[PDB]
Amino acid sequence: HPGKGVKSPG
Amino acid sequence: TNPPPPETSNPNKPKRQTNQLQYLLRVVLKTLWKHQFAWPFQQPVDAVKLNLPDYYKIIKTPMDMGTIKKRLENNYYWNAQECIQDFNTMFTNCYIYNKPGDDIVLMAEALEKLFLQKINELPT
Repeated sequence: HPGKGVKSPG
Repeated sequence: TNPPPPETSNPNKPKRQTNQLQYLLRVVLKTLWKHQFAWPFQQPVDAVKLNLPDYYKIIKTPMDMGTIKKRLENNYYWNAQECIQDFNTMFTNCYIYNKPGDDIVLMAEALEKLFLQKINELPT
């Protein structure tokens, strides 16, 4: 699977 | 595709408040909850919205910080160990599902470091 991708701080 | 979320109350359980459980809610959970990396972990993984058809095939024991917060608020845990177990499960799920080095894994690593710093100071 390709996972969840980009994650930026919130 | 999504399971029902974990239960957050235990009706037959006596209420037992302790300083360690107050510390887990108001120091440990609060510190992670307010952190800039908290948001991917504040609610159950929504595999429908995120298009992750294998997530709940790989992750058999889902856990998230929203569930832990509600469990602490409802006095679900008998002791600190049970709560620490749920935090560890949350981190474990992230590290088993996501490829090492992915953004969410770097976020989990930082949150886990902070978690362990606070757990090391759990009051006696």
